[PDB]
Amino acid sequence: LQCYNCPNPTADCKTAVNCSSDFDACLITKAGLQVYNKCWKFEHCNFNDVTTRLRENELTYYCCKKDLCNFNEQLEN
Ligand SMILES: *[C@@H]1O[C@H](CO)[C@@H](O[C@@H]2O[C@H](CO)[C@@H](O)[C@H](O)[C@H]2NC(C)=O)[C@H](O)[C@H]1NC(C)=O
Repeated sequence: LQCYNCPNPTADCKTAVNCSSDFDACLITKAGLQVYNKCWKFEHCNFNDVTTRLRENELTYYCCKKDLCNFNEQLEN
């Protein structure tokens, strides 16, 4: 399950990379103008398992089951 992972929440990250094991759902969150592109599990794909791990509250999140599915262009702005 490959997934994108940048060192900062920017809206122009085009670097793909394997997210090791422990990941079955790419995650593309967009809390306003910050785009969080990190790998995530499907069991934790809810409106709380992602707002608690990141320690945040206002934000979005779309899980994907395809290698490199988070490329800034799935749920729209
Ligand atoms: C992530 O690791 C995989 C190893 O599985 C690299 O190779 C991919 O292997 C799968 C099948 O297991 C193929 O379907 C992919 O097309 C392969 N990817 C490539 C680029 O050949 C994969 O390349 C690795 N990704 C990165 C960014 O390193």
